[PDB]
Parts: sequence; structure tokens; C-alpha cells
Amino acid sequence: AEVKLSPRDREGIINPMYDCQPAGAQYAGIGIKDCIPLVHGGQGCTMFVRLLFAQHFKENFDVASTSLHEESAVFGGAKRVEEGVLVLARRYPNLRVIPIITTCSTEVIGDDIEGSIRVCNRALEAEFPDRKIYLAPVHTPSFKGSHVTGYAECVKSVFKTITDAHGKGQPSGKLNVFPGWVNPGDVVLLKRYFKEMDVEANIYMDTEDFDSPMLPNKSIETHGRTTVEDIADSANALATLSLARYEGNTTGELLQKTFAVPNALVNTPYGIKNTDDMLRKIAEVTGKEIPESLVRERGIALDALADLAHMFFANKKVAIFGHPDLVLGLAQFCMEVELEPVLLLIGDDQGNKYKKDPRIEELKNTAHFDIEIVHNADLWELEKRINAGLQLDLIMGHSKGRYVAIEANIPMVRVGFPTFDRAGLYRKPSIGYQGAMELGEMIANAMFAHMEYTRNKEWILNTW
Amino acid sequence: SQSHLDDLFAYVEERCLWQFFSRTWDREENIEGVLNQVGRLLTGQEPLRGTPQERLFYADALAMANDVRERFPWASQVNKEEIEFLLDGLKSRLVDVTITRSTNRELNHHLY
Amino acid sequence: PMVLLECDKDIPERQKHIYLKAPNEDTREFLPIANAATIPGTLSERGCAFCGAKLVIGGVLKDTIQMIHGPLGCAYDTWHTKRYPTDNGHFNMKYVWSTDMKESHVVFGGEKRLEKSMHEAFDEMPDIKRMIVYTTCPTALIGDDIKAVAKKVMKDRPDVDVFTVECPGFSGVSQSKGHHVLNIGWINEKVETMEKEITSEYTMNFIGDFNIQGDTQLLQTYWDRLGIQVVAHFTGNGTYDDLRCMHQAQLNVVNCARSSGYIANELKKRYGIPRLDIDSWGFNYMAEGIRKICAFFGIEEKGEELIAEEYAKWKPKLDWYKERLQGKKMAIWTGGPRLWHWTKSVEDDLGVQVVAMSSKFGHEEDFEKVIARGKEGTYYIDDGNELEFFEIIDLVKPDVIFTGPRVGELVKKLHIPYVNGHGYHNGPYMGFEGFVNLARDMYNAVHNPLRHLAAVDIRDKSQTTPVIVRGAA
Ligand code: CLF
Ligand SMILES: [Mg+2]
Ligand SMILES: [Mg+2]
Repeated sequence: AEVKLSPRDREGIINPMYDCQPAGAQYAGIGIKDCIPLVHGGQGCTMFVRLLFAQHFKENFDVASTSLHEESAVFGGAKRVEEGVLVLARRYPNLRVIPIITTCSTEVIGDDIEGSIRVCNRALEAEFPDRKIYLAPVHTPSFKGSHVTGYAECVKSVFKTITDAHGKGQPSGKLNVFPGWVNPGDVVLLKRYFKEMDVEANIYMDTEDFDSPMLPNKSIETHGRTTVEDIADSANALATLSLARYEGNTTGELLQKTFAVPNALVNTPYGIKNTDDMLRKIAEVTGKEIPESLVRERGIALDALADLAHMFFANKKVAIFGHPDLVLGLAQFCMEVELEPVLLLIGDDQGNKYKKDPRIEELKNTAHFDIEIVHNADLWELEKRINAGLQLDLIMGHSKGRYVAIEANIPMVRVGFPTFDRAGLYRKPSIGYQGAMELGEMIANAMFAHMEYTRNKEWILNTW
Repeated sequence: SQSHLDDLFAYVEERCLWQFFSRTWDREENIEGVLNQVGRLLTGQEPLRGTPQERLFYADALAMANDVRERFPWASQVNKEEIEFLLDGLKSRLVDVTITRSTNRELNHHLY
Repeated sequence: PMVLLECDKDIPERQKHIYLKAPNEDTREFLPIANAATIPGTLSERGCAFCGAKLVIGGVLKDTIQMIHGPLGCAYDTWHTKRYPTDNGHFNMKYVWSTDMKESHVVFGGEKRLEKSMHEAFDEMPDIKRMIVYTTCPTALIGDDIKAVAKKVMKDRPDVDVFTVECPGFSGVSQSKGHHVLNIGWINEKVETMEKEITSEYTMNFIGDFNIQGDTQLLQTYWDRLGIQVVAHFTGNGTYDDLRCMHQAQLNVVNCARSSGYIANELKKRYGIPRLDIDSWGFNYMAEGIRKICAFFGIEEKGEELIAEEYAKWKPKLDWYKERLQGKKMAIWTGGPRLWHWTKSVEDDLGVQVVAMSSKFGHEEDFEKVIARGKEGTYYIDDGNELEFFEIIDLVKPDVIFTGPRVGELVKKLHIPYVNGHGYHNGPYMGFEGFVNLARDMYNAVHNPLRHLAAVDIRDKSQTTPVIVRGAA
């Protein structure tokens, strides 16, 4: 009967849900081909984030530091930016894009990033006359927002930089697609959907090849596939499809204001209805029919979920944490399969935006159970509520919440970022029809294993 | 002989850590303290095991003395004076390479 | 000689950081620069000073709140990244704390935000009464006086004890600075602020061991067998209050001389406790260390009984691995000390030839040690970077690399296997059993069917797919 938004009631954080803005800016940048982000700050701001990406993906990604040291903290760090850009350019001959990402240190000391970019542009034009390197200023102070906001800021700044340089050309006939912060498997699903619907689209950023092969020829293919050319062509698109309000919609709006490319923000496609509505929007903007192949994939997903919903899911209580577009989308998916998402945790200071999200209203009008949405949440909020008596049958969230579930003896499905404590999840779609099916089956299989380990009617797994 | 000294020096360099302490004064103390006990042990003299520092120089020295006797047949053949002479040359060489000509810029920092 | 790599032609200052050991050289003329400023934009492996204080040393403790005064990233980034178990359910790995610094705190100060966070942390976990507070980049820059806040909290809450560390990430050049600041503050402020019961004639501290995969708990089986009381472990499987008792020990045994030599040196200066450096990795090294400890205490026969049993249990397996690992080439790209603890121990005990080594943050002291113990024809790199790693692989062609997981995932593409040189694969790796565990992981890494499979191009009609025969000790 009531969906209530409330903030965390503590000033401090125990067990943060998200990383800081610069980490999200790094994630945006590593999806660009021939890009090495340069993180202007102390060394930990780079190295810890490279480790985080290795935890999620089990791969290396290249990011550099400006190595701020004590002298720059007293006199300013511009010379560290300028050196860092040239040392990148000189040692990586194919490098084309450097997002220059600020940190808490370099925001506090007020280094003039745009001034350093003018110096480096002059230096690079003189030293490498036949090269163009795009330097994008990315302002990501860590004392506001989160890696979610930092992702969105970097995407927007890179797009502004590159489209500023190339402007509007000939119509491409393509869609721009900003899926937000999703896995390689989600990108693979979207590419299939557009191919089956005969819709040309660029997916920003294209992270499919983050899951790179170990090849006979020892080649390294672990790269973003989105090129300068692909980003520049965004000016020429027929439309933008933005799937994530907090993860790239603001770039869709920028391209609408600058280049009159109409932006369509839709619910993030977690679950069946949200996928349906995404495909209807694609059909509306392109004039292309939804193919039979997607009716069939949808029907296969529904068939699978129907084996689970009333038998194993109905009336089971769920807590969900992760990025806001993921939390809100998964809550809607859960209700489609008769799960009851009673506790939604969103991890940053953007509550004044979340209060206006139309999906809150979609929950307030649908749910038959109270939902608490805690914004500015940490993961201690979850643990403390369980310790105070909250009864949960399932947790859905990323791997940094694992000990909460382990100790409480609650089954947990790993979703969102980072999912380092299970194998291969970055390759499994979560969005779309196949993604809904895969999520539902992870939920059931986690419950099934729990029933066996706890001897809770484990004999029932025979004739369902 | 120079060969015997070269044997002792190559052993200490590849095996021991006490010559590589954090400051000049500690390297000097250890080179003197350990190698004086080595001399005692290799010449059948009563080791000094009074103070905690003495006991520790004995412990380091015992490993080296046992290893030198096991590795180098000459160390059981040369006389007391010859052992002493070699160990004096070894102190000089260890001070030369770990202190006098070390470019380790922390060695004379007054504070730890 | 010193080496100018092709990838460093435009950063030629790197030549004084890279030594290739050649016959007959006076190594005093070729000591890498170390512990100097990083070059921006290189993809250096270095971390920050805050990491060296909280992640490496302080965060190991099993009963202490780790309050990171700063924005939430520094906290997020040092959580779910270490493998230092405890015997109390891994409290240290389950939790991290942040003051969640916001823009208003940059403007107006963060001292009241810290104070409030501290009391919240003690209120949320009423069984925990110890805390370390760390500064980070922006709380250092705005001048919050965390020692004065801690003083007020301890006045207001007399059942807690709080320690503070100033270690913003821009301090020093690397993690090394954090070690130093923490070590000296601890001995200045907290040693000899309580005492414990002495239950043995033989007492020691074990200084510079962080319980990676249970290393400290494995070594503790030796001290219990020998009847030695360990007053404090700095800091593996440790407690805040045990560290306040360090002055009581008769002997300080040091393994990590880089991170923790500082406090051993000050304990000797101030309390007369001798510093004994050992190697607690390496099979024959562990025997030497036990014999020195036992010679210091006058319990030599107890030491020889322990060594004999451990060799009877483990040496046959060690020698099985040596037969199969002899002549394999290894690289070690870690922080610094494991270079000099491992180069000669894998050579002696496993027949492995270490052909390239890189230290993130070692000092000239660490290079003295590793060059003294290391081979001719080996590369010794201070503050190595990613392009240098590729050029070095092309020069020395290692069969295995001991390094962190991200680099391990990079060199996998070149079909080179890795062992996690930091957090281990299947540890512990200290002690007699531990070196057998290290050898097993090395063996399974290199003699791995997947490596052979990856090299086959199925399109080549001249190629078949091989089968390899493995073994087990
Ligand atoms: S070098 Fe080290 S990890 Fe970096 S900030 Fe500095 S103490 Fe910390 Fe912190 S919140 Fe994020 S991760 Fe940085 S931008 Fe600031
Ligand atoms: Mg069916
Ligand atoms: Mg030698």
C-alpha cells in the first residue's frame, strides 16, 4: 500500500554502494577505441579503478595517472597534466582520445584543465602535424554524485569535444543508442535486436570486445569499439534512444539541443514491459516493424518465467541495490514474476532527481506491499535492516554486498557492477527478453541451491 | 688468500641481510658485531651471549660460521690468525660496498 | 649496464631506473634510482600513500574501525581487494568506513563531519572500541585536524581508543610514504600505552607480516611449537591493543623490512629490542630463520626438532616440484621486498631462474638486496610501466610471471601464465608448507593444457591439437 523515499539517516558511510565520479568517467572512456583516459590526481585514483575493472571483467584496461605529488599540491598540478598528455602521445602512436578526468585533489586546488588543454593542443599540433588527438575536459569532483554521475559527465564531455570539432554533416540514417552502464552481454543482445529489426544503430559505448579472445597470434583485442568517427556521426543521426536516465540521457539531450537530433528517453529495458516499450519506441522513430523473431524470444522468456513465478517466486521478499536505472527496472521485472521488491537501495546524493522519476509513480500505482526506497544509501543500511528483523528471501545486487547475504543466509543474485565473485556474468544479458529469462533462472537456481543446502523442502525440485 | 676472502664476501653478499640495514650506523654495528662472533666460532672461542644485542650477533654469526665450514674446505684448514686476517679484510670490503661507495641516499638520514 | 628501452626513447630518464646485471660489474656503480617522483602518463604500477597506510598495514587488524576521512571513493577502492583473513570472521575484510565528504565540507571544513561519523561507527557496532582515522587528498588539502577530533572523541567516549594517520595520496611518491607515517606515529603515540601478561621465558614481536592467505597463522604454529610468546604481530591477524604492548618483547623478527623496518628501528633505539631480519618465504630460508630465533633464545634443540619434522613432511614434495620447475624462467613484478625474498629462494629450492624483476615503490635499500641475491643477465626495474613490461617480455621470454591479477590478465593474451605475487593463488606461501604451495601453483600455471591449446590455429591444416601429460607431487 505505500512506496516511501527516505534518505540514509547517518552522515557517515559504512560499505559504500558506488565508487566516486572519476571511476565512472574512467569506465566511460575505456569503451572508446584508441582512448587512454588521464586521471589528474593522486596515483590511487587511477590504480584502484584499473583493479576494479579487472575484478569485474577479468581484463586489463589502460588508464594513466598524472601522479600528483607534494609540490603540485602547493604550487598547482597543471605541469603534471601537460607532461602526462605528451608522454601518452609520444609512447602510444595510435592514441586519438584523452579524457582528462579531474579528482577531488585537482578540483580542490583549482587546476585550469581547459588552459592545459590549449597548451597541449599547441604542443601536439607542432610535434605531430599529421595527428589529431582529442582532449576532453572531464570535471568529476568526488565530493558530489558518484561513479554513475561521473560516467554520464564523461560521455557528455567526450561527445561535446568530438562533435564540436566535426559538426553536422550528411544524415546517417542511424540511431544513436545510449544503453548506459551495462555488460558486454547486454550490448550483444542490443546489437541482435537492431539487426533483426533492420535498424542501423551505433551503441555508445560498444564494449562487446571487452570479453576478448586468447588468440593463436597473441593479439590483444580488449578494446572499446566506439571510434571518433562513430561519436562524430552522432550529430547526423535520425534520433537518439536513451535507455538510462542517469547514464547518458544528458548526452542525448545535448545532441537534441545542439544538432536537433530528437532524443527519446525510455524506461531501462529490464523485464518484459520495459523491453516491449523500448521496441515500440524504436518502431515509432524508425518506421520499421518489430520482427517475428522478437515475438518468439519474448514468448520463450515468458514460457520459462511461467515455470517459476507462482511456484517459487510469489510472495517472496526482495531487496535490490545498484545503479538507479537498474534498481528501478529490476523492481518492475520482479513484480512481473510475482516477486515483491520491498527494499530498494540507491547509493548517492541524487535524491532530488529520484523523487521525480516516473518509475516511482509506476511502482506507487502497482505495488500491493509497502516499498522502502532508501536513497543516499550504503550497504550497511541493508545489513542493519536485516539485523533489526527485515525478512528477505532474495537479494539482487553487486558483489561488494556479498558478505551481507552470506552471513544472513539469504540467496543472492549478482547484478550490476561489479560482479567479481561469480564467473562469466559480464557475458550474460540482463536486459531484454533473453535477459529477463536469464535473470529469472538465476533467481530460481539460487533459491534451489539454497533449498538443498538448508534442507528446506529440497525434495520439491522434482516435478515442478 | 684473496680467493678465501672472495669466497667469504660472495657468501655474505648473496645470503645475509644484516649488512643492508636502514642506516650507516646500523650497517657498521652489524658488520663489526656479527663478524667478530664469526671469528670466535670459526676458531673455537667462547661466543659472547650476555646482552640481547650480543645474543643476536651470535645468532647471525652461527648461521654464517656453519655455512662457511660446510661450503669451504679451506675454512677448517687455515689457522686462527689467518681466519682473523680474512675477517678483518671482509669487514673492510663490506664497509666499502655497503657504506662508503653505496649510493643509497637514505643511509645517513638522522631520523628513521 | 643501465638500459634505455626502445619504449622509453622519449622518457630517457628511465635508463637510470633499469639495470641489466652483466659479468664483472661493480654493482655499486649501477644502483637504480628508486623512491623518486613518478613520470606522469607512463602507466606506472604505483599506488598512493593512503593505500600504504590503510590497505597495507592498518586495515589488517581484526578489531578496529578503519575510518577514511574523505569522499567515498577512497573507501570503496580499499574494500574487497585484500586477502588477510582473521580468526574472528574477517571483520577487517567485511567493512570499510567513510566520512562521505561533500562539497559543503570542502567549503566549511570536515572536522564535525568526521566527529559525527566516528560516533556513528561506534554506535553501530557497540562491541568495537578501537579506530584508526586516515586523511585522504582533499581532507589534507583543507587542513582538517583529525588528531584534534580524535582527542575530543576519546575525551567524550572514554572506552574508545583512536589513532590517526596523515597520509593524503599526493604525499611522497607511492605507497611507501604511508608506511612511514603510520609506523612512526604508532611508536610515538601508542606503544607502551598498555601491557599484557608474559606467559613465556621467550618473547618476540613479528614485524612486517600481513597474514596474506593465513601466512601469519601458519608461522604461529612454529612459535607455539617452540614455546615462544608473540607479544604482537605487526599487523597480520593482529589487534589494536596487542600493538600497544610491543615494548614488552625481547626480540623483533622482521620480514618486511620496507614497510615495517621503521618501527623495528625505533623499538631498538627506544627500548633496546634487537632487530633480526629473516626471510619467511623460502624453504631453506625458513630453516635459517628458525635457527637464528632459537639460537637467540637458547632453544636450539627445539628448533632442530621442528625443522626435522617440517623437512620430513614437505621436502619430498618440494623436490618433486624442483625436478619439474628446474630451468623455468620467472619474472616478479610486485612491490619490492618479494623480489629479494624470492629471487634466490626459488633458484635454490625450485631451480627457477628469475630473469626480470620490477618494484613499484622499493627504495635503493631494496635494490641493494635484490641485486646482491639476483642473477647476471636479469633486468632490475624501479617503478616499471606497462610498455616496459612488454619490451622486457620480448627480451627475456618468461615462462611464468608473479604479479597482480590485472597484469596477469594482460600477459595471458601473450600465452604467459601468472601467479598472483601479491594475494597468492592458493596460499599461504610463507613457511615450509607455504613454499610447497607456491611451487604447486607455479607448476600448475606453466604446465597447463590451455596454454598449448591457445597456440593452435585450427585453420592451419598443418597443425594438430596436442594433449599434454601433467603430474602431481
Ligand atoms: S590518491 Fe589515494 S585513492 Fe586517490 S583520492 Fe587520493 S588518497 Fe584517495 Fe579518493 S575520493 Fe575518488 S579515489 Fe581519488 S577522486 Fe578522491
Ligand atoms: Mg517451456
Ligand atoms: Mg655474488
